[PDB]
Amino acid sequence: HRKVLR
Amino acid sequence: GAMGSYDWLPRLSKENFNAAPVTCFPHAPGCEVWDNLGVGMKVEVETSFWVATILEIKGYKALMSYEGFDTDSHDFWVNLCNAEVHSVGWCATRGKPLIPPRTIEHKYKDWKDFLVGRLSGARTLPSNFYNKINDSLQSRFRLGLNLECVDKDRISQVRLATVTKIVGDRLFLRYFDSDDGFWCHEDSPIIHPVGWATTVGHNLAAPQDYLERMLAGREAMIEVHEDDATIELFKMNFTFDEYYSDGKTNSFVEGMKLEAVDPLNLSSICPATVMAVLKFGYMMIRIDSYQPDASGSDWFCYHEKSPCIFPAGFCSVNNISVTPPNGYDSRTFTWEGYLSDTGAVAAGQHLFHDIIPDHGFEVGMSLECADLMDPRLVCVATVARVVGRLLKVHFDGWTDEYDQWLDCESADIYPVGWCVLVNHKLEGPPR
Ligand SMILES: OC[C@H]1O[C@@](CO)(O[C@H]2O[C@H](CO)[C@@H](O)[C@H](O)[C@H]2O)[C@@H](O)[C@@H]1O
Ligand SMILES: OC[C@H]1O[C@@](CO)(O[C@H]2O[C@H](CO)[C@@H](O)[C@H](O)[C@H]2O)[C@@H](O)[C@@H]1O
Repeated sequence: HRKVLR
Repeated sequence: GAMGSYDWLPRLSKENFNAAPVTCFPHAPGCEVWDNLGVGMKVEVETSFWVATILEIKGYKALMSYEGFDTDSHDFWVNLCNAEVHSVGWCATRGKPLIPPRTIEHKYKDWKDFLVGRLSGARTLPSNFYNKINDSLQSRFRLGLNLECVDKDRISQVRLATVTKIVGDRLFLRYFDSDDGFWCHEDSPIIHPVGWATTVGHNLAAPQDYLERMLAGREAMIEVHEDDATIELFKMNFTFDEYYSDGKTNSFVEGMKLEAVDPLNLSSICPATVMAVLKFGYMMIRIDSYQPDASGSDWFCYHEKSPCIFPAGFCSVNNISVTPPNGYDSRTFTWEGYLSDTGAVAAGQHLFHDIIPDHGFEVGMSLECADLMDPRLVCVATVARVVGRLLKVHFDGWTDEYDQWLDCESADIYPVGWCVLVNHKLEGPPR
């Protein structure tokens, strides 16, 4: 991951 | 879906929001039929209906205005290609009521005259507008098909996979030995039909029976299975004729230096090297910015005609900042210095495909873009740069390191409104 859940 | 989505609406309604027309995206649903739409057409909207005018088309979104409204007060945006919108005449043919919205009832006791007056010699939606939309809305693939797909763990090889999910022409590909895989569009250059790897001479990872099947298709005859994704389902920028019938278009030889979009980092264009020339124009490329390590393993396959490979100097001339070779320095790096160091030769301009399609994209245009680093995400994005055929797309409200160099005809970019049409979660700027 780098982008967290949004 | 279950978790919600971003809505373009707050942005839609400002006169600085420029969207790429649907026309720009050859893979987008309704792409062809779309340029038949016009910024003046009348339309039946809303168990009761009324006629409205399209004042504005931004991507898939249309600004509607009801008849007999003095002001823009009640103007509303719709997803033209999936709202409850019909062509003028729809109500009359079905026996549906045309009733004036509450705000304007008082204007007349009877409304046939007013409307007839407004509808005479007026344009509506193209001939079979929604049928055309629904046709393109379908995938060439179906659930359960096996294909050969670039191994995300070993990009120098393809791995037997299965179409497990489909949302709007984007496929999920699950590898055979695994519950891992990735999303990619139907049209993307990194998925291939069964038999592709052994045809082309690309590396393959697959079950024994399948390895035997492919080998026993090349010593003798191809045995096709009911779940094979075959050539006809795939988009190719060429045909095999060109290689076996007419004199081969093949021109890259092993050792030639060039520049290429880093398949592992789309914000980077680097010097690369042709490492193995395969059949039918495919070749293994090594991105020279990597640590000297990729020995077979991190080589990547680009077809000679790919719009992601460029002559040496391409970044230089086009004022793109190049990612230098490993051990080199951006302030210092020079192709002429690099070539004299490596004693290598650079592929000539003539070897590259140089057609600039009339794509229509321009700087500042809003669009939706798959995040290739995480392709389950489709995100709010802007055209940051248009370099002839090539686009730098930036994800609104992210840093520049998330930027992607994509071709103008990439199947990873979509008109604003795509997500809601196709029913896919849309990521907005992060907060
Ligand atoms: O550029 C591919 C793009 O073209 C479309 C437009 O209608 O369809 C054509 O291309 C497909 C890929 O080769 C073909 O299979 C299809 O028969 C042809 O009409 C889109 O479907 C596609 O995204
Ligand atoms: O799920 C994407 C995932 O795959 C990686 C493997 O390192 O890259 C592969 O898949 C991407 C999109 O599916 C492409 O960007 C790339 O060309 C392919 O090698 C990861 O970087 C990414 O997280």
